Amino acid sequence: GCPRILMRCKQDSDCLAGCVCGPNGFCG
Repeated sequence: GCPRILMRCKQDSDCLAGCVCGPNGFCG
């Protein structure tokens, strides 16, 4: 799902919704 690192962001668009990005270029 959203957290746990395998949706690798610059932008949350990188991810499945109910997810916002930030960290070491990951979501949730």
